[PDB]
Amino acid sequence: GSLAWWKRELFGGWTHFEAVWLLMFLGIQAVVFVFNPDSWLASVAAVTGILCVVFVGKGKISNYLFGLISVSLYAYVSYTFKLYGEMMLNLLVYVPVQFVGFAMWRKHMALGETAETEEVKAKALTVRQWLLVVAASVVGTSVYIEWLHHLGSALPTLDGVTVVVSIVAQVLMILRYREQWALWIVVNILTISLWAVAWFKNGETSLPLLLMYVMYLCNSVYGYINWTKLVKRHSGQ
Amino acid sequence: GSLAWWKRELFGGWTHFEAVWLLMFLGIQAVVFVFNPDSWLASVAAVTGILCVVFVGKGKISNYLFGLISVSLYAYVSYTFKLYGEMMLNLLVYVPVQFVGFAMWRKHMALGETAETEEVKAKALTVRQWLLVVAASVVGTSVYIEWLHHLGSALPTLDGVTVVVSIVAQVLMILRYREQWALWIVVNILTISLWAVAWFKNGETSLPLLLMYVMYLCNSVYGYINWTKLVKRHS
Amino acid sequence: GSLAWWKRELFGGWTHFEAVWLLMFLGIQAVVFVFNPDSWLASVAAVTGILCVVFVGKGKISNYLFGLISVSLYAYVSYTFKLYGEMMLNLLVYVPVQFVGFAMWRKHMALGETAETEEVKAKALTVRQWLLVVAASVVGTSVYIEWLHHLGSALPTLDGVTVVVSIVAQVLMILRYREQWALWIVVNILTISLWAVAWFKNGETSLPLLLMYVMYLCNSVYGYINWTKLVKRHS
Ligand SMILES: CCCCCCCCO[C@@H]1O[C@H](CO)[C@@H](O)[C@H](O)[C@H]1O
Ligand SMILES: CCCCCCCCO[C@@H]1O[C@H](CO)[C@@H](O)[C@H](O)[C@H]1O
Ligand SMILES: CCCCCCCCO[C@@H]1O[C@H](CO)[C@@H](O)[C@H](O)[C@H]1O
Ligand SMILES: CCCCCCCCO[C@@H]1O[C@H](CO)[C@@H](O)[C@H](O)[C@H]1O
Ligand SMILES: NC(=O)c1ccc[n+]([C@@H]2O[C@H](CO)[C@@H](O)[C@H]2O)c1
Ligand SMILES: NC(=O)c1ccc[n+]([C@@H]2O[C@H](CO)[C@@H](O)[C@H]2O)c1
Ligand SMILES: NC(=O)c1ccc[n+]([C@@H]2O[C@H](CO)[C@@H](O)[C@H]2O)c1
Repeated sequence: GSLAWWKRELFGGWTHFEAVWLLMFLGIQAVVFVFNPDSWLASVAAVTGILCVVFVGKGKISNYLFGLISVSLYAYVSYTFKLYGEMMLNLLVYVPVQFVGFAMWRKHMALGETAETEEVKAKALTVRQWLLVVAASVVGTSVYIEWLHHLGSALPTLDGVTVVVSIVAQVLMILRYREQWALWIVVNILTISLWAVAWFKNGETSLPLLLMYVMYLCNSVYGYINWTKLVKRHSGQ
Repeated sequence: GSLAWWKRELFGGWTHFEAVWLLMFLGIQAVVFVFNPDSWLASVAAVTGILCVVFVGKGKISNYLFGLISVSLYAYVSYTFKLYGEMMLNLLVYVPVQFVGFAMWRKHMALGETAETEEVKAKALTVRQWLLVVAASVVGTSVYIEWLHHLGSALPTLDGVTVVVSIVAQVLMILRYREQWALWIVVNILTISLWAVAWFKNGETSLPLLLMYVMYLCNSVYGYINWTKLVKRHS
Repeated sequence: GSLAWWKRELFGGWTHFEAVWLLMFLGIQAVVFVFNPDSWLASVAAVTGILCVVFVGKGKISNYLFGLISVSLYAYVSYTFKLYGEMMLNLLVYVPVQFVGFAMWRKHMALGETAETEEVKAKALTVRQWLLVVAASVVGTSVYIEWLHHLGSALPTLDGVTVVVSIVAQVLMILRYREQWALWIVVNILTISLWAVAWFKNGETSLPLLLMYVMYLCNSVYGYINWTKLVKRHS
């Protein structure tokens, strides 16, 4: 709510290193758009979105507002490019979940060593707990094939794979589990390919968002690292 | 062969991390198959094989069975995709090698930290030796070019280079040298490229084996890391 | 300089790791060359240039002559493959800078822990400063869109960004800032997109320079790390 609050969330408790990379990420994004003012949409979709995931990596709650903008726009822009896997995913799943996420995260916040901001309390699945979730996804793959037969189905397999994985990832994330980042690393190497092949069928893609997914991949390694530090801050000792 | 053994070898002394990844790798391989049951053959070549390399990372000697399955199936699958460089690599090189490797590793297994299972004893090349190993690889390339002049060759360079690099890594790996992992990281980047071209000449590549190799690269870093730990543990 | 001094410069104060990845970076380049004596030009461009950037990484000064050879041959070669953003960047901007650079670094050398070689004294920007430098990059982009407008521009958006970013990185290098390597990590990822599209239009690319930029990416990460050590040694 508070501007004083907004000041904390946005500027509070970044390391130098986190600051450098975020600023450079917005820079490359600014510089790509000061070349292509025409696709202003996808460039907004990157800037809000780079901020979304960098904030998740930090465990900041105000990621969700950014996410809400970002996934919506992206949903449109991924349609205008005939990436149908990404379009139904962002619109139907990510857009409601932004609020759902804000709900359940909101309940589980905490200070962090500078106390200049609030970080979510991160949890760690066990191997057993994990082996279930992996199976869950393979089960619900057959369920994502049954569904979506309706209206026929026009999902190439790979456009398809990146979609199960993305839902499972999103689900661990709202649930505050560190293992989400292992999944995010796979959804990011996959979506980069999606926008890279899209540049051949038909011979086209959008640079702000293909570039966005490269910055996503980097950050998703940061996320895994930082979320580990986070899981310890709230554990056995 | 002991059953109690295969229990240790297969499930013993994994970190939460290694576990969390090796499972997520197999899951993604599975989700891929629940989409295209059509070529299980490749999906199996991927599943057996992720395990191969994940097990070499660990210094686990049972890596060799998984490899034997993996490389043979792989040799076939790359043959159906006109990657004739790779199919001959697996067939003439890797398939006999699982055996030679198993031979030499077995004499140099050690306990490892939890005593829950055993690891190969890793060694480190020196800068001198490594320079020599690398020098060999260029000298040895003119030999791989003279050979294969015979029986003809549309040896595209990319396919060709990765075949030389792969042979040298394999030799170091059987010989239990850490530095294989450096070479592995490069053969993985090269081979990701082979399957990335295979879908322009022409239009069709295998997904499980494209994915397999992305995962191979991830793991080849863990490999490097983990073998440095192995070198410390055993001298 | 002396023959005693050149022994220190080229062989002085390498970690076993840096040494292994260096000799191998050169090995893999040599091999792509034993396959295609066809254009050694790109190969010499690759070899010096790997040496250039590993040398920048180590904070060594004779990176500069290597850079000089590298950026020339390359600037030419990036012309013969019709990559015009890259050719103008290397010739007009880099060849001057190799000189400016040697001038400036020369003032700020220091020894470093083994007392073998001379490392440059690394500094770091603050977040405040970093904010300017990035915002500067944004202004200077529309200002480089003015400049280029005269006599037209066959500048794809991609090529255009990678020239902006590459200059800003090179300004940071000459001024001796650790933060250069974040930029380089982006230009190296961008320049592999460039030589990847160059393959498609028109149906052509050079392996030694596509490899070299993959080896650049690896080394640009090592760069960031070692320059962090390097800032710490010098307050
Ligand atoms: C969208 C806003 C995020 C961009 C990066 C902002 C980084 C602010 O950096 C700030 O610098 C100060 C040190 O001088 C520290 O006290 C703060 O903890 C730190 O957050
Ligand atoms: C081919 C075998 C694939 C499965 C490997 C992951 C299985 C988990 O592995 C095991 O989990 C236990 C958790 O209590 C640990 O105590 C064991 O040391 C560990 O090896
Ligand atoms: C991209 C590949 C990542 C490899 C990083 C693994 C760490 C290997 O680095 C190792 O560090 C040791 C001391 O710590 C040294 O004794 C070894 O010479 C060196 O190879
Ligand atoms: C670019 C010219 C050669 C590449 C670097 C060669 C690496 C040599 O590295 C050297 O190896 C010796 C180990 O015996 C050490 O004594 C030296 O301190 C070390 O710097
Ligand atoms: N790196 C990622 O893909 C990532 C990481 C953390 C959270 N998310 C969420 O997914 C969507 C973007 O892909 C957003 O809704 C994020 O909240 C993505
Ligand atoms: N990551 C790799 O590419 C890798 C790692 C370790 C061993 N290998 C060998 O290649 C075959 C597996 O496909 C086997 O022979 C491995 O010994 C490859
Ligand atoms: N890895 C890089 O991109 C890098 C790092 C440090 C310096 N440089 C300079 O760019 C050119 C190399 O192609 C040379 O001028 C380098 O000095 C590049």
